[PDB]
Amino acid sequence: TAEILRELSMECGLNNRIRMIGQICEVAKTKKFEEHAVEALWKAVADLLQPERPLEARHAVLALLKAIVQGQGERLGVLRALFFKVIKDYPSNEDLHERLEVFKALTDNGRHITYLEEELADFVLQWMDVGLSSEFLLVLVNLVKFNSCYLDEYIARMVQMICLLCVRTASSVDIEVSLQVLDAVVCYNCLPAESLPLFIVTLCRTINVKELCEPCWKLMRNLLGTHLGHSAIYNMCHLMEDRAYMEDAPLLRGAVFFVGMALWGAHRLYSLRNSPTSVLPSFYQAMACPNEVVSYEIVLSITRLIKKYRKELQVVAWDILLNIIERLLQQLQTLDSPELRTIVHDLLTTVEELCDQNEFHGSQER
Amino acid sequence: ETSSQPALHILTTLQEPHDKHLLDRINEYVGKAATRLSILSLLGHVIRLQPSWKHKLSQAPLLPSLLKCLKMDTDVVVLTTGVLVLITMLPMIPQSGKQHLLDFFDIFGRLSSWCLKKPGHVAEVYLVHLHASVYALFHRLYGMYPCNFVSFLRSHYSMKENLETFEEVVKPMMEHVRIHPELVTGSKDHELDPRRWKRLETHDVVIECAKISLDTAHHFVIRKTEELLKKAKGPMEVLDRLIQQGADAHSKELNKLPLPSIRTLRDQLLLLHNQLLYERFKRQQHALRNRRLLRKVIKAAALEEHNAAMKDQLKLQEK
Amino acid sequence: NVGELLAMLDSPMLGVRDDVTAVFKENLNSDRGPMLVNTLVDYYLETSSQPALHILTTLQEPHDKHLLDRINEYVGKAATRLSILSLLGHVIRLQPSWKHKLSQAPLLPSLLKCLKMDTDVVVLTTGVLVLITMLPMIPQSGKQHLLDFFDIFGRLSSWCLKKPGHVAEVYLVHLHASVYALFHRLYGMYPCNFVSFLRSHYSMKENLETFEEVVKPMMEHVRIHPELVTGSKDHELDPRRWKRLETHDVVIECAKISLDPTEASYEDGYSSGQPPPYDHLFEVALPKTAHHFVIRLIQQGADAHSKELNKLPLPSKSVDWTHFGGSPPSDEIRTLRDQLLLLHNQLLYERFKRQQHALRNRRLLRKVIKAAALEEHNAAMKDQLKLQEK
Repeated sequence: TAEILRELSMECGLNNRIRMIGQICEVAKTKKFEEHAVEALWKAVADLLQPERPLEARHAVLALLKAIVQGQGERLGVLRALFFKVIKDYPSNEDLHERLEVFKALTDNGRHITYLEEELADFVLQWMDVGLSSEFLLVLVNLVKFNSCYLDEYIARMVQMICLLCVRTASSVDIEVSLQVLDAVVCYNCLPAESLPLFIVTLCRTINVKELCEPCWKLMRNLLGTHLGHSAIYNMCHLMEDRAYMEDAPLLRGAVFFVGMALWGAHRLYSLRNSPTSVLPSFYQAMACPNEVVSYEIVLSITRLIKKYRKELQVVAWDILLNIIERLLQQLQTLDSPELRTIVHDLLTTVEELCDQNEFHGSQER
Repeated sequence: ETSSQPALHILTTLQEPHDKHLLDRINEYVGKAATRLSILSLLGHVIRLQPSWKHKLSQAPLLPSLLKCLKMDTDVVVLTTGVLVLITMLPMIPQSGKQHLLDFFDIFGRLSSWCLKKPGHVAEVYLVHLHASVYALFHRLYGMYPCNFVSFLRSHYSMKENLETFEEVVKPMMEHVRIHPELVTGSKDHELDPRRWKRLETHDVVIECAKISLDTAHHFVIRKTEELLKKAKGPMEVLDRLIQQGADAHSKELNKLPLPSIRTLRDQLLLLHNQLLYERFKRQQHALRNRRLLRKVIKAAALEEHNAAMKDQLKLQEK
Repeated sequence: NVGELLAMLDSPMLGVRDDVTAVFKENLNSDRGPMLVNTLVDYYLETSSQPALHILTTLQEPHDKHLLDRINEYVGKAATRLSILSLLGHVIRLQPSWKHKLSQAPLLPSLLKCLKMDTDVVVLTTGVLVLITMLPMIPQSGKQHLLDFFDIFGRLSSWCLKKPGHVAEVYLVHLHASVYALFHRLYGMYPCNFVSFLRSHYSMKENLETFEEVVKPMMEHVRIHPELVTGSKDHELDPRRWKRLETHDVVIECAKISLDPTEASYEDGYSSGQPPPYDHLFEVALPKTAHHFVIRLIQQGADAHSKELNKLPLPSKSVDWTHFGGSPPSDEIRTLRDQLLLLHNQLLYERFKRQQHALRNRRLLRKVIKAAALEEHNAAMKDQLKLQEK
């Protein structure tokens, strides 16, 4: 570096400061800096992070930081803590993209968090509120994937915030990545019981968009297979039952879909010791307010239930399941859809087939 | 009948043969059941004040009578009173270790198992007081007879029938005691020698015990410790410094460069202090990781895995 | 010639440095002869090159044996022992997968040969820091070198008092801090064995002086190890004990006893009327209150004070040759350069404890996940059992 500090320090003009800081950026990512020079360069442009200087100066100094991280890197040591303190305890709040560019280089997209380990826990929340932006959710995926060990007190709050981002954001890729953030929370950590009900609600809401369908089910599988699976099934059932939630059709499409899918769908997860006999009464109240697409999910999921678990459905369960069909038929009058007509007819046709096969063991009278 | 303080002042300063009559009548009233709690309270109050006859407790039948009560009775109030009386007596009659060391250890073990079992027919408050008394007894015994008490702990809590008692009751107490220096310089019979006990007054015994002591039932002893002491007596900075020090150091190197183009020792001193700042920052980070770990293990401590397995066994009503 | 590539290993251009590094890694993979390792070690000794240090520290088999062999060869040779031991410390702290080979390689006997039969306090302090670092990496070496560890502790703790004739007091603050760390390490790892050794070697009439002046203060800083009640002298050295524990677990085992955060941070060790008629006896029964109502301590912080320039023999605290000018006596320059190297190694040791605590912080997450999961799983199984009763 040598005497170039003459042009980097406060004595030289701001335009020339930026010019020479660009010339430093090129050596920062390509030359072996002499020892202690990182903090000397930083001291020469630490005031460039000041609002009176335009955002050009802020970008130039953040580019210097990023280039120093890129080139000198593993020799920063405690200067990693210094740079992360700069990015976190920012003497502004405007720039996010460039600070995130520096942070990505500082942690290799979020997998290498040495010396900044403790303060990263607060930084995650602070940056989330300052912005739940897309690239930051990439970084958050990597953080929970490899470094959840320091977010332990805040996983509850991270889930509570992510539930309320997944409910509302115009950028589709935002939720495409938020599903990955939750996938990390599900697979490389565990969710508090004070967070799980809101996770269930947000997943049930989230699946309703077509591009997100398979990723959302993959996430639901990854959670519903864990120990949380049983509490989750019971919470989904109670979301079907409580009078307060009754009108929420898109939620109930999620709830019907996931419960049926997990217990008796094609990709069933066998750890769930919840009998269909105890779950079908929640499907009862899933139809307390008729709807044109929720009951389509009910009839499809019950179609896989009956066509697969023909024999396990014994008489008390059938007494319930026949009333399920009774509600479906009462709704068939007014839901009117050709697809619903077709699938309900197919369901009753399969019940008839299984009755001829005597695979149906329920009450023939009713 | 009165709890009269002036009468207690008469009793605390008696002389022969009234001295003998007092210890005889206390001993009689400890023998009988009805008078036992009352006279144990009298004994505690009198003994607290270091009576004129303080050294005759070491051989009177009253000490065996108190120890007998503490090994036979089940009244938690009586047991707690007697234990606290005994603890108060030990610095006043430390010579009696040579006679009743095994009885002190038997009382400690018995009431540690009591703290483990917790009979619910008596109040939880009384049992917390009893556990605080057992804690005080552990501390007093370890302070006064370190090698003897450590030998008793090893021989009595390495038995399979008391390891649960150990971990649940005694092992937490071991957190609050240093390693006694007599474990390196002492002996078992050196703690029973009458000469050593005579060379120390009551206060000095207690001071030595305090030298090796430190600081839910643990909440009770902490609170009572702080209350009685009130009666008795009225990292980012390191990082911010090291970056500046590094800037100065690079400035020094920039001053060297003109010379090819005394200060050496100041340069080395600043460089050295820079390394101390690095080491101090590392120590703070290390302490932070540690505090985080204490939190994690606290939240992992709650463990009913046995009950979970039993619920799995009942879940086999799947059969 | 490989020497030309060495000259470019510390090139001013990062591209050239990485070119040399990649070519060297390729050569190390291709050729299993030690020549590359020996050349790297010799070059590092002459340059203290960081990239060369990285190349050395990232080595795997079979060059792990070559690295150990060259390090052992130089550790014996006193003319290079300080530098080669600094290199060995770097190799050790990285915790390569052949960490367990440290229990039997001939390098460890050379290190203990130095720490027991040498006089340079700079080297002895460095070596004690290295040994404290290496002990939790190979705790199974108890049954092989327990009495060697104990005797080194005793010798160097006597050195903390007896003040060798050529040694300025600064080095003895470093050495006392290092021996204090060794005391914590040994007493944590081998409680009953170390207590019995302490009794045997410091009930001695000729060492009670060292005990009172040096070790009793150390004894004030540690709890009673619960293995004095539950452990055995055979148990602590039995490899069946150490097979479960990683390095950080052994570090925390040592931490379980510590009262001093400035060396080792404690963790996961052990845990009538208005008043009752007996209440007034708590006043004289509970330990710290009884001290008052009965009717009548710095070991590693000292090193910090010395480096904070707070207290020492007066020229050794703050002499300054600027008052009449010229150039300093080169002996003073050496004294600070030695003290700087010692503090550098002490810093690296604290970095090691930081890394180990971070690793345990990660492992305890995997523990806590299961813990919390099963905690809810208990009530979940209660619900499942009630449902199956229904």
